[PDB]
Amino acid sequence: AMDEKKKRPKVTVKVYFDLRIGDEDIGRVVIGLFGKTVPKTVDNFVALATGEKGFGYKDSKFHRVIKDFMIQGGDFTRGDGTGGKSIYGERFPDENFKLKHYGPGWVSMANAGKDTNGSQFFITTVKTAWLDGKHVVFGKVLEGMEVVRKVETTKTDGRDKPLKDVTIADCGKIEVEKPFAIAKE
Ligand SMILES: [Zn+2]
Ligand SMILES: [Zn+2]
Repeated sequence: AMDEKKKRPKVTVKVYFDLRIGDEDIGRVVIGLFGKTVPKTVDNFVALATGEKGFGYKDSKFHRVIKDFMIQGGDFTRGDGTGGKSIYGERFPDENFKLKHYGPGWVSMANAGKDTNGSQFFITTVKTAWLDGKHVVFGKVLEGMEVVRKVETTKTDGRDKPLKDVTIADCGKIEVEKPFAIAKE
């Protein structure tokens, strides 16, 4: 079907992450970001990817990995899940819950309850509907889902911490010439 009448979010900007497991380069993940739907949340993530406020994601780790669920990172202050901050302060409100965790590859803010978004985020590896309405969804992996799956399946300990550090070796912003809609899947 052409799906003329299905409602869809638009990718307005992209971020790339070049990832490593231990000292091995494993490839690039490119995330499309929904800047018309959740501008405040996207602007935070993009600024943290560029490092332009003097802090950000470069060389931070994915400190919590759960196979058949998600990979979580973004704690660039403590690297353990206790830290991170947004460009608006330590915490900012949930912007909206317009988007859901529709399937593998959706990118969403980690939190410790209502209105506690900072810098930590996760990339789902399955549909995670139980987080809908609780975590703010703001992007989707468009390239490099296979690289996400390498992280997803890395050996972890009983606290879900990778045995070898999984790091964002490089990251930044990629401009999108013309915003484009994607399926809610
Ligand atoms: Zn080596
Ligand atoms: Zn939660």
